[PDB]
Amino acid sequence: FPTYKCPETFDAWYCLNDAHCFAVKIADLPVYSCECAIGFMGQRCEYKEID
Amino acid sequence: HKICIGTKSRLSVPSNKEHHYRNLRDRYTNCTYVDGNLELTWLPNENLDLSFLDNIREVTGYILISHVDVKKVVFPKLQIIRGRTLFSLSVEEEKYALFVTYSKMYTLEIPDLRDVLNGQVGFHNNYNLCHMRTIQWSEIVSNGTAPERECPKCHESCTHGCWGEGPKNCQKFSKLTCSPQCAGGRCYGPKPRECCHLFCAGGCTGPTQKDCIACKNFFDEGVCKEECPPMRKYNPTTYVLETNPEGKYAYGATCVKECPGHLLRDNGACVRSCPQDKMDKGGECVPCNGPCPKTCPGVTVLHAGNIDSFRNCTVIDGNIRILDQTFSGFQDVYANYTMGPRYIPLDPERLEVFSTVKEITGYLNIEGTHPQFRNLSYFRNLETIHGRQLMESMFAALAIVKSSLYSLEMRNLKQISSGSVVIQHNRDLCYVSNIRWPAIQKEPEQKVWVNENLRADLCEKNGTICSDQCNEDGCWGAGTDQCLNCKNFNFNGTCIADCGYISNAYKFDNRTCKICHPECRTCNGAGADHC
Amino acid sequence: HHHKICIGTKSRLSVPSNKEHHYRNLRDRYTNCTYVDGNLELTWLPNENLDLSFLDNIREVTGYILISHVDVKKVVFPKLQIIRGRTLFSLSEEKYALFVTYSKMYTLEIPDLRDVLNGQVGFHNNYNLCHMRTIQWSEIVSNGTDAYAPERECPKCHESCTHGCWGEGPKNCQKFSKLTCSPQCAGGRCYGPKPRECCHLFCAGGCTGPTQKDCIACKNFFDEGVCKEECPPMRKYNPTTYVLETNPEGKYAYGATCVKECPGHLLRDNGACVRSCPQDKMDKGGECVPCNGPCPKTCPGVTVLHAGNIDSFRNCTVIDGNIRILDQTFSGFQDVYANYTMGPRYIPLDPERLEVFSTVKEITGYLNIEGTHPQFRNLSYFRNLETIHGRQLMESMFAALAIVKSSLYSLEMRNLKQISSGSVVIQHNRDLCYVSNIRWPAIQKEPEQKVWVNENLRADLCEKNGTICSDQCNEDGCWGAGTDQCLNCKNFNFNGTCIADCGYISNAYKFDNRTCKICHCN
Repeated sequence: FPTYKCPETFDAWYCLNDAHCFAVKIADLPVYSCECAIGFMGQRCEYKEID
Repeated sequence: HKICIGTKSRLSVPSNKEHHYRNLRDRYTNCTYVDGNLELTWLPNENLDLSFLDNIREVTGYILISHVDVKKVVFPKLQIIRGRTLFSLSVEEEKYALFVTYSKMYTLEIPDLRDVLNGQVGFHNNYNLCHMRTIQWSEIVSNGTAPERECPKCHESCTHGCWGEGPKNCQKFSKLTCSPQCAGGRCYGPKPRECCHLFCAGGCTGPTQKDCIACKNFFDEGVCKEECPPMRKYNPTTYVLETNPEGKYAYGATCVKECPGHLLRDNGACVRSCPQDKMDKGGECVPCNGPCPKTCPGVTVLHAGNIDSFRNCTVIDGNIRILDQTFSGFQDVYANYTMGPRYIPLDPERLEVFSTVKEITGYLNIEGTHPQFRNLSYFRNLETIHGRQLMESMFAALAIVKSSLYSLEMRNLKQISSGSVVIQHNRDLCYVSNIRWPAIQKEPEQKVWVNENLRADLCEKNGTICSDQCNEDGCWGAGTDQCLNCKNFNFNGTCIADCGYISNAYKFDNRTCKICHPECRTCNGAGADHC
Repeated sequence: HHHKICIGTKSRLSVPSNKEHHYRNLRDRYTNCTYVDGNLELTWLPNENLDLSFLDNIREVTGYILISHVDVKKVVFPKLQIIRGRTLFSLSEEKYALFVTYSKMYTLEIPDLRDVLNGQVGFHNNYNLCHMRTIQWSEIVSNGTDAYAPERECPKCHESCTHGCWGEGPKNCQKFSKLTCSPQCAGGRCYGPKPRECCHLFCAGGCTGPTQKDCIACKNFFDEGVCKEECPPMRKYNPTTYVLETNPEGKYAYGATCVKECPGHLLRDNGACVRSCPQDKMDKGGECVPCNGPCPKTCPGVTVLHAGNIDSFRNCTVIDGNIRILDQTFSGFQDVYANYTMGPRYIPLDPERLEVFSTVKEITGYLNIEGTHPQFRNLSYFRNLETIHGRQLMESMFAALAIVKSSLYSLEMRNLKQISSGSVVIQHNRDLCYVSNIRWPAIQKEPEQKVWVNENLRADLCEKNGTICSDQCNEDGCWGAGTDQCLNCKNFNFNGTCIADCGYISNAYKFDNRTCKICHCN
């Protein structure tokens, strides 16, 4: 399930709160999404998880 | 008939996928009707149970299925997808009510699915998936292959295509199937004049409005209506609006006789907020005589970029969320997913802007962490949180989660109109467990969660425990003003043991002292000569 | 739009003194009309020479059709297809959408009348009338009902004709959107005899295809050709955000019609189109609006002014209705009830009592004055009247202001800045003066509005007689002799009056060449 590095600008600045950026191409389009750090969720990992 | 709230994180996931699975199971099991988008992503291991899907009947937003490798995905009871929120890959391009991609299931069985009300259907780059090419999506969508593995014929049983192997699995038709006299609707037999009322959604069992499966717009009295019974009903014969004794307020897909009361009433509707022509009056969304009080829209996250807007606001329409990134500062992203402008870190001293604030129509959410973000005295003049819009599945009007706060300090907060209090995992926060929140909340049905804050004993030893001058109701901080309710006497919003302590105080009530008229030093009473 | 909208008439079975004026009236009212909002009544046309081509473009009538005492050999509605019968005609108990009495016409031709949505058809005493018995009204009359002999021998219905005819020839064959139909679409109307060939349940009296988009006319609501249960709301409530959003696709409801803009005679109020504003609401720019502060007072109009109802206008700022001032008004007049039964007679009143209208600023209907009394001169009683909206007009010449055979020496209503949507008719006032010299378009809102000013006192005799406009005042005219009475001033206007130069009236600062103002100058 192949995943690639984001453009520098996205890699550095897209994901917040110590998340990691990953990129997929779907239908020849780059989709930049993120792997959230423990306790965060949201698209840019911006929201704190509630128990 | 349980509700559940859909997520909206798209292809993003928790690092821990087992956690992720358990997150979905929690959210969706026993769910009938999902409000929002249901995103079923990153089940990378076959043999995950997937039972939570079993009860879902309606999804208001889009359904997105991505990176799921369970062999067979079944939505046993899903019949309609409203697609009121749609999924996109770039701002230009199709918006999807259903999109499955990069996924390893052998079959996606959504039998019994009748209607996708808005948005398109998409499948991209997912092998082993079958029978989707055999499905007529023209039948399911209003307007808008090469699987490499075998691919079992549909059962002999059924005339068109199928969702999967069963005779249970062939696609049925309620729409394309019936007479042309039914344009705009589904239809319950194939004869012309066997069609269902244009008011409902996803089929119907007969011609009348009591008869469809779901209500397209409003459900009232067990009958679908397109519009709630009007307060003023028009008469076409004599050209006049009459007053309607049968009139009812529109309250999100139901018609109610009186509004919830934490809501406003626009002409025919229970509303969250007045539109630009009009303004709040007691209850009603009345029009502005002359000027319209300028107002302050809530912000999605509070940051150094938007803080200025809140200067001099008495009422915040919307909500206030101060999150970690508020203090740390962050880059913004435009809706194109091009990087926008960077935001300098916010300094808690700048939150003073809210001191003018008296009411919050949405919810207050404080999760931000910072060495100097100690109290919440910026909101010292805030007196009510309306809770017209709540936060998370907890349904919180006031959520304080993992903030750096030590005390609340919100002296004037008298009311939370609707929704719950949730205050958890604030490590040196005090007072919060001794605050009798019910006092503050408008209705006893409203709930409170207070857990994992600085332990009560540990506050006591520090002596951050609240005046003697206040009752069992608790308090927002240590000081005499802080107390929610004075124990004995109240003088100038200060809690005092006995009026006599202050010479300039005279005993106005049984629970009050007022200051003595400039004129004289010590009064018996409340006068210019009286003293 | 709507193509051409007419207003129907309420005056029913009432005989007219002058047959030519009456024909002229009907011709004026109905020509080029496609949709009659009201009742269409053809009464007392006795001349067989009369030309009835004003009926030529009528396609729909919202109320009833009354045809009585019509004597022309053939009466033909070439394009009428629907009678709504929202209001029905019945005598002093059965209720009619179509009622035809005491007429001598040989043939009544409504070749394309597909549907009568409400009320019953009725014929009575039409001795030459023919073919009506060959109709089979059960098809035409919604509800699915049978409805109501000639002196002559009656022409064989055309051979083309499957069942019945409205007259001679094949174009007069009766069409059967309803009875022809396959049982398979019971409770509707098919465009063909086969079982799949029927019509949308919204369709009224026919259609071209199965969709609600192919309806001829509709039972429910007709929005720019399509048919819908309801008209797109102006404000639509959002279930997700709980907010009553404004609707870009919104239209107003005019009857069973759906319009972007509301017709002139109606006010828009809450996405509907009403003739009157509510109690808590103010008329403003054709829209009911909330009135800032308390609402201004209003009283209803009266069909004829007299002692009984004159007091009712005390302190009125707006008159919602019409005002007719008749010889009867002064004379006091013998009342009557519809039954034709005599009513009470009201002591007469004198003109001085007309000072009630002093507070009046607007009349929503028309102002009519045909009263005569030796002391009834000037119309200064209406000296504070500003505007006459022609929301309803008089039956002849579409008159918003009609002063006819009155005993007036002058108008004297300054502040009358606007008659919107009417025509002005001032004729045969023996001693009325000034009216000839007022240029009425100055007061009128649209150049298309007409003025008729004929038969008053000679303008030459008024010169000799002395009574003319002040030497201040442009060519627009004046309402009377005075210095305040002027429509517009040349030479500078100050207060309610006009002076030449702000040098006069001791102090006045000239903050315009055309205006001066008072000092506690420059």
